[PDB]
Amino acid sequence: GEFSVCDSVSVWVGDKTTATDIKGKEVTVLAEVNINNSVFRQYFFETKCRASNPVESGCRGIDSKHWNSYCTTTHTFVKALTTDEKQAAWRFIRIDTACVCVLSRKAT
Amino acid sequence: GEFSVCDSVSVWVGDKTTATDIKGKEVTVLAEVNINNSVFRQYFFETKCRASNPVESGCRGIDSKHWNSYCTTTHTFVKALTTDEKQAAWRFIRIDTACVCVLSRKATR
Amino acid sequence: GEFSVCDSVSVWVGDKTTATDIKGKEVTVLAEVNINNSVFRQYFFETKCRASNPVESGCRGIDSKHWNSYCTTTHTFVKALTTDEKQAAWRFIRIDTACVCVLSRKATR
Ligand SMILES: [Zn+2]
Ligand SMILES: [Zn+2]
Ligand SMILES: [Zn+2]
Repeated sequence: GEFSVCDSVSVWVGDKTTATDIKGKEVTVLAEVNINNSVFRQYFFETKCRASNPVESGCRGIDSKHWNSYCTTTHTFVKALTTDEKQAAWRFIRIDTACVCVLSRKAT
Repeated sequence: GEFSVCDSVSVWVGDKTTATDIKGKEVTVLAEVNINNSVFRQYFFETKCRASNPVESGCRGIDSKHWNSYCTTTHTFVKALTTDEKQAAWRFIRIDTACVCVLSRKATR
Repeated sequence: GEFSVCDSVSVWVGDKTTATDIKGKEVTVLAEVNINNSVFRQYFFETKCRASNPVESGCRGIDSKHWNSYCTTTHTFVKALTTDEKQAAWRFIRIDTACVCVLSRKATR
């Protein structure tokens, strides 16, 4: 929980129902997964940005004489039991994992 | 079927009188060009945005949830016979060259 | 704070030897130039796309969920001293002047 150029929020979500697979196709996330005749909930640990601009100028801490910046969220891939309505399988879906600052050089 | 994100208008300009050079000074563009014992008339081909908001939200196709946008004219430098009050002199001057889309991030997510 | 839809790169070219003119014909650009007892080299300020797909999706900021897009270079015309093998004449040649984002619709869901 270190002071950063971008403010984030993390939480455990055990009810995700909708998602984007690795191929970028939307899919539905099965609520109960059954392993070896044992059924479990699918959990994800997600981290979102609090705002795209923690501060007026963009990300906090930036040398704003020379850059433009903003906070955005990034992804990791986790296997999940999903369905796209055609075939039910395990796919890798995106899960937001961080809020990083992207930069752009100020145009002079 | 391909749209452009911004719209522009081209135009052959023979009636320019004033300009901003490369150093950033206001300068006047002379009308005819004399040099090597001959007289021409200065023409510049220019292109610029028809409008700033082709669509309501700004540029076309933009993801409006995340972005704010609008069209703007971009410059190129061109050589031209000019005079600051002082003396005639070729200078590179700045002219409208294109119309492009420019993003601005909406403050939240 | 402004971000751009397409990334361009600008430079100065001092060794152009050939180009396509306003009529679309392949011509020769004179390297040097003597006008009113002086000698100079022809310089042209050019702008191009750093890339066609700045971002994965194509242009930056687009709504790829519904659109296809890419970056592309557009041209201008500029007066230059040239030669069509025989004739030494000023002519407007074609130059890269910018990087714009082009659109294509997509039949979605
Ligand atoms: Zn203008
Ligand atoms: Zn202008
Ligand atoms: Zn080109």
